[PDB]
Amino acid sequence: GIVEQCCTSICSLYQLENYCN
Amino acid sequence: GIVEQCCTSICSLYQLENYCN
Amino acid sequence: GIVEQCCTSICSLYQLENYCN
Amino acid sequence: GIVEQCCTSICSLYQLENYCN
Amino acid sequence: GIVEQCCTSICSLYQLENYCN
Amino acid sequence: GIVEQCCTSICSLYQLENYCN
Amino acid sequence: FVNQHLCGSHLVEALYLVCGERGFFYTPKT
Amino acid sequence: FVNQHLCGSHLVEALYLVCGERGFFYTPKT
Amino acid sequence: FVNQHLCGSHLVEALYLVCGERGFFYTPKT
Amino acid sequence: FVNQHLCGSHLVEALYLVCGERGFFYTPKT
Amino acid sequence: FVNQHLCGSHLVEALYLVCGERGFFYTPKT
Amino acid sequence: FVNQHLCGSHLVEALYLVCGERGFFYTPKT
Ligand SMILES: [Zn+2]
Ligand SMILES: [Zn+2]
Repeated sequence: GIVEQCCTSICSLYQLENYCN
Repeated sequence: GIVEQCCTSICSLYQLENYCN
Repeated sequence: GIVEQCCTSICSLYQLENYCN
Repeated sequence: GIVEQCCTSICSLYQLENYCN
Repeated sequence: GIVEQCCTSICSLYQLENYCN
Repeated sequence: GIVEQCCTSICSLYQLENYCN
Repeated sequence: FVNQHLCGSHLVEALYLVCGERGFFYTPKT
Repeated sequence: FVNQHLCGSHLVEALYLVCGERGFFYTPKT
Repeated sequence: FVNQHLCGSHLVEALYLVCGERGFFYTPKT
Repeated sequence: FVNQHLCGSHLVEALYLVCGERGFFYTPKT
Repeated sequence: FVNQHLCGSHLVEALYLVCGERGFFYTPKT
Repeated sequence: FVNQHLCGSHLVEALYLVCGERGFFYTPKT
């Protein structure tokens, strides 16, 4: 999920957009 | 909605809880 | 103190109210 | 009080220091 | 400048990027 | 740099002023 | 608990604390 | 559900949220 | 350049910044 | 240091930084 | 990405996220 | 009293507080 991608691993702001509605 | 109410008026933590998954 | 209860250990928002005046 | 002054006017970090324990 | 524009109007993340080192 | 002084090690608010313009 | 006046990112911070591991949805009017 | 850890500035943000007008004390040495 | 870790309240602050009006969901259990 | 305009939770953040391990009291007018 | 309305420390938070390890300069008008 | 660690967004929040109008630079690679 987002925690594994962005907190445990790292993610770009572009990847963060995957969680927008 | 809740986003607007909390900012233009006030809101409770119990009202916020309704937005939890 | 609060650090041991809520940072080192974990606490609920109800327990946090213990530190209100 | 300090909470109101900092928001309605301005306040210094030295004024804030008076609220440290 | 960017500090004022973002606050009095709106600004984009792309405009902000110009302030990165 | 600032990260080594203030995050990895520790620094005072006076030392933080070293990074002001 | 007390009532709160929350705008912008402060509302997001409050949802984060209230919901914890449950997570939440942030849905402003468009 | 189970609770998370609240440390440092995040802990006082949470005290501000829960206490608001009542005020609060943050005394880590206690 | 390489990315940093975004956790907890910092992660939802970042979702608020990137998504804004579109809204978002923060579902850590997913 | 410079003077600052601090409302809401921003004041709490400033107290946290200024006081450090000493901690502080947050006491708004009621 | 969406446009954002950022005042005070919120602008600093946004720069931090956008720039990452590159860092940034914060330069308000005087 | 002894100081705490200030990292990431917390470090730039502290730079904003201490520097304000003077502005500042956050250059982690330095
Ligand atoms: Zn704010
Ligand atoms: Zn943090």
